[PDB]
Amino acid sequence: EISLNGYGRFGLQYVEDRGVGLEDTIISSRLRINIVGTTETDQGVTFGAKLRMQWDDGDAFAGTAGNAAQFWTSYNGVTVSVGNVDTAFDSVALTYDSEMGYEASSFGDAQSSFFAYNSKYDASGALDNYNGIAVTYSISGVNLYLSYVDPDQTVDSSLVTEEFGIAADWSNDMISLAAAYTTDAGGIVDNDIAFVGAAYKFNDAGTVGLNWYDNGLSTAGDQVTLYGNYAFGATTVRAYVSDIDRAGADTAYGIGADYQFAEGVKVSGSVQSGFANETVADVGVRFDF
Amino acid sequence: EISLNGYGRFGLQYVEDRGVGLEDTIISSRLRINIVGTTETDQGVTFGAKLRMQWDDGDAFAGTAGNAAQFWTSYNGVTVSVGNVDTAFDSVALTYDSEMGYEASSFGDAQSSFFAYNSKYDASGALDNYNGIAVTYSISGVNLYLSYVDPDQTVDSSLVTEEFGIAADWSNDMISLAAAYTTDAGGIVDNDIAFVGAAYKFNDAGTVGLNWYDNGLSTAGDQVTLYGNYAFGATTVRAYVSDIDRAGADTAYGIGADYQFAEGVKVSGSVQSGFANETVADVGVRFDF
Amino acid sequence: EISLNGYGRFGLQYVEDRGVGLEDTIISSRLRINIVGTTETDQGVTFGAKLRMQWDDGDAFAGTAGNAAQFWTSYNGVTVSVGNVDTAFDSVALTYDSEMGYEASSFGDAQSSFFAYNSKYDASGALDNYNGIAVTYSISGVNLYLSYVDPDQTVDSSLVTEEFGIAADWSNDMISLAAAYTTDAGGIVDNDIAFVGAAYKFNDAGTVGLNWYDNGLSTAGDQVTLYGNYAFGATTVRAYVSDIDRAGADTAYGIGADYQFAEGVKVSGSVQSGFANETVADVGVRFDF
Ligand SMILES: CCCCCCCCOCCOCCOCCOCCO
Ligand SMILES: CCCCCCCCOCCOCCOCCOCCO
Ligand SMILES: CCCCCCCCOCCOCCOCCOCCO
Ligand SMILES: CCCCCCCCOCCOCCOCCOCCO
Ligand SMILES: CCCCCCCCOCCOCCOCCOCCO
Ligand SMILES: CCCCCCCCOCCOCCOCCOCCO
Ligand SMILES: CCCCCCCCOCCOCCOCCOCCO
Ligand SMILES: CCCCCCCCOCCOCCOCCOCCO
Ligand SMILES: CCCCCCCCOCCOCCOCCOCCO
Repeated sequence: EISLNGYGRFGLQYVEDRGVGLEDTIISSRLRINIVGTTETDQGVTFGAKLRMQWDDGDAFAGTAGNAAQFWTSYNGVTVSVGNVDTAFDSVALTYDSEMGYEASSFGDAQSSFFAYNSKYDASGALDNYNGIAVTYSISGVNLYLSYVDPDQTVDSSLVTEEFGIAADWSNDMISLAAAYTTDAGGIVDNDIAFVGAAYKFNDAGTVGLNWYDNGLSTAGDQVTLYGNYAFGATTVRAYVSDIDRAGADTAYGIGADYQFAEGVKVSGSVQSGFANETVADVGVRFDF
Repeated sequence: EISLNGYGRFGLQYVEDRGVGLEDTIISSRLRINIVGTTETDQGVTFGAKLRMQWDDGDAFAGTAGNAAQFWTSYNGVTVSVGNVDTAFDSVALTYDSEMGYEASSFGDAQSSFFAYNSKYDASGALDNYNGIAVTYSISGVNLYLSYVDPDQTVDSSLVTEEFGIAADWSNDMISLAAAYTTDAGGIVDNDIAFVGAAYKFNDAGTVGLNWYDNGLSTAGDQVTLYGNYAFGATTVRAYVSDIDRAGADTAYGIGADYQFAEGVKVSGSVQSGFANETVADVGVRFDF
Repeated sequence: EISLNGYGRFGLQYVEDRGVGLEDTIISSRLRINIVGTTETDQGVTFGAKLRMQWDDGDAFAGTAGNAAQFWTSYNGVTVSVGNVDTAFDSVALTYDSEMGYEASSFGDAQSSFFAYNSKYDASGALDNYNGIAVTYSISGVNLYLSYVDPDQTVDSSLVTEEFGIAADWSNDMISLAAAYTTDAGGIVDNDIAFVGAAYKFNDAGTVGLNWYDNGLSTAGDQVTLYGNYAFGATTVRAYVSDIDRAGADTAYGIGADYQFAEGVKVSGSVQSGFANETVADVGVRFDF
């Protein structure tokens, strides 16, 4: 069986003083299509493969291609994936919950380098022999993630730096905890990164959270992001403040709102301020199909 | 929801004295697949996105890729589209009705340069930051089209030439009228083009029409195309004559026929003669799926 | 109507002493998706077109694109195809039946050069104007195949070498016979190749066969492959020995097994030895969807 799903999004993206001769505001858009092939068996083992075709405004050649494949096998809550896998640091819960706006961005997200599912081809040839193995296990409330990525599997191992990551999250109705650790993240020796986050659903409508990161070899240093959101019916308000160790850096912050127009149609906007005082704003829609 | 539709066509394409060392007759074919994602809402607003994958004989690398995305929002007969949009000059009725043969060609089509939906990627990088906005409105019988195309939206506007076009067509059971105007067509300063056409369904089986064009900065100058067609059951006969202002140019003309083999299967052929006395002929099939 | 089908496969691929600085064992995988558009008519003539998107580990740019189109028309058991066609030498029965392992490989396959359906684009530009015509006819038990491939249809014919091939196979419940002949195979002048094969289903569970090849201008010279397989329920055991004329060459051989895990899920493995004493082994799964 083969199924297609995806989303489209478009709106205005503003970055103050974007560049000399450049327009500060542009119409940023993305079309994403996922192609998923699945083979179910009566033994209870499911096999699957997926390909992604994603286009973003500004893409080279004004064209769209597929990325590298991901394959998996699931059985009893355990899933083993091979190829262009999802990594533990990128998969844990809470880590991206400060994001806002129609482009789901946040200066409060981790400021480190690490491997993650690649949505597109890479013209540089860097990903040509990139191959990962991932294992996930959902043990009611608790989720375990494990990933190993070999940036070039054809070359003798001792010559390449592989990334290994572990992550776990747990949640009940009002408290959520998450942690992750990755060594040689992004295939960079000694770029060991860590994450610890907690959230409290202090209501049926609101949640506040705190994420802490060890950004490894990043110039940002350690980071702390405090975020929260509150739902007033169909509209959700979001905000966050983030601080990094980098000497002289500013406190990043953002405020935004989401509006659930209909099932699968979300209108969002935000105004944010970065660590180097960058001012960014956006307003657009995302529709799922 | 995601739906796929498209067509395939193949046949013989002949151009007399095509070139030294070249074959005059080749097997020309095209495969077109449209991928459309739609999100309907109970509020009556529909959202959609589309991608096209088209291959034509002779395409570089013997491969097929997708083009740049188009997004739209429809509500009450009004549709607003963004990205790789359909333009007013290319969308009005009547303007392409002289076309014949399985490749739907005609020297009687406008001999000017203007932007239109891009079916494929562009290796030159010219379309990388190309973005348009289009608005259409169907007011029973009357159709309004509006388009604005910015060839490079990231660059300061005063530095780039944007194309703006307006078009309208109206029709009852036997008369049709259409007009269009585009300034800086194709992003070429002062390349202002215009179209005025009328058709008369002098029967249930036949129609004759007259299209007039102001080809802007084209060497063709003004143009007049007289065309007509008549249906004898499943077979339709077509013909046209076209004249351009260019000094020394010949009168272009063509004769062809269509045969509706079955629903979605059309066999067509034509023999045409161009403004520079080019002789072209074709015979093939188009099947829709 | 448009339908998608395909398969995914992954496993371990081992080649002893693969290269200096290289890993002998890698995780080799492939994702194949076929897009087929069909137009059925009440006259009993079916039209179709197909595109393939295939990705294999190691592919350049870590991306996936479509290949060149194939079109066809079927009526009363006769099918005429145009474009990226399947060729007679590659389509006859028996010729690939010695293949084993999850990657369906065999040193016993013909060691010659010939054209065949192209699953992917070609960055070299060699396939840009490649066009073939194929005709097949199924006359109960007997299958006829005919193919003509013009490597560059735009260039004067006398300047290019076209490939022409004929093939036929016949089978009843226990005996199968197949033969094929192709002149200027692969567009190489005088590279005339031939195949003759026979198989005997000496049981409901086992079959033994013998394939003989004239490899044309290949250094292999004539070749003989003796193969057989036997099914013990869900597991099938396979083996083959192959000999080529090339002076000093070793006898190639392989042993492998298939395990039908469920409908559409096959686990396979093999250990093989080549003509130059290459030792290869593999173990993986193929799942169809
Ligand atoms: C300097 C900006 C130049 C481009 C024109 C700006 C006005 C564009 O909006 C109109 C068309 O729709 C496309 C953009 O999406 C904007 C609105 O937000 C999405 C729906 O709320
Ligand atoms: C195999 C799937 C098709 C993907 C291949 C596209 C390869 C294009 O690059 C070829 C070399 O030229 C370099 C292009 O510049 C960078 C393009 O990518 C960047 C923006 O998305
Ligand atoms: C010329 C700039 C155009 C692009 C950016 C527009 C940016 C402004 O929108 C910001 C929205 O976020 C504001 C806060 O939301 C709080 C709650 O009230 C809204 C309830 O739906
Ligand atoms: C100089 C031409 C060289 C190629 C061979 C010419 C004969 C080809 O037609 C046979 C195969 O079908 C493919 C082409 O479509 C032609 C017929 O028109 C379509 C159906 O009416
Ligand atoms: C990103 C989607 C894949 C589209 C990218 C293909 C890019 C190929 O070009 C890379 C640079 O090389 C130049 C090729 O020559 C022109 C090819 O296009 C012309 C015929 O259709
Ligand atoms: C060697 C050249 C091969 C490719 C071109 C073939 C061109 C000839 O076909 C032209 C058909 O148009 C003729 C006029 O149609 C008029 C009506 O009668 C047909 C009714 O179905
Ligand atoms: C030197 C090899 C380096 C990579 C790790 C080897 C172990 C890999 O197998 C585990 C993950 O699944 C992916 C590979 O498929 C192998 C098993 O065969 C398929 C199912 O029987
Ligand atoms: C038009 C469909 C997209 C296919 C075009 C990809 C063209 C990429 O090549 C552009 C020129 O650069 C040469 C690349 O090196 C070889 C890539 O292919 C080999 C491995 O599969
Ligand atoms: C380190 C090498 C890893 C990759 C290669 C593994 C190769 C070994 O597997 C070979 C299997 O073929 C053996 C013969 O099968 C005979 C029948 O018994 C099996 C019944 O299901």
